[PDB]
Amino acid sequence: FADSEADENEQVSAV
Amino acid sequence: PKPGDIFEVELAKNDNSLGISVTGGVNTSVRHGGIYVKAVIPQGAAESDGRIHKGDRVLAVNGVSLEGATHKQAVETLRNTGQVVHLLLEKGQSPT
Repeated sequence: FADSEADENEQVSAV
Repeated sequence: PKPGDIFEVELAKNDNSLGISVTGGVNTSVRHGGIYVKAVIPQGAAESDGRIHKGDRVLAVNGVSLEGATHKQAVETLRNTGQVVHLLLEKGQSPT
């Protein structure tokens, strides 16, 4: 399942 | 001077760091990488002093050129800072 290929991390940021 | 000129900011943490929001910036995006301003959050330095506005573009993070850096890399390197802000920007659209 996890710890391998792709996760969800392509959206929007602020700082 | 050309409109979309490259400049460097030398700032530091005051209220907090920046106060700005970002759009895109993933696997490639703008040019040979690159991250883009979405809009300014009216709570911080970017508003107050007046340094960055809508559609401005970033280049280097403390001297170093981010050739092909992803959104995760760009965001992580923004929050793993501390006090001081050295960066290089390219101006987006024309102010005046």
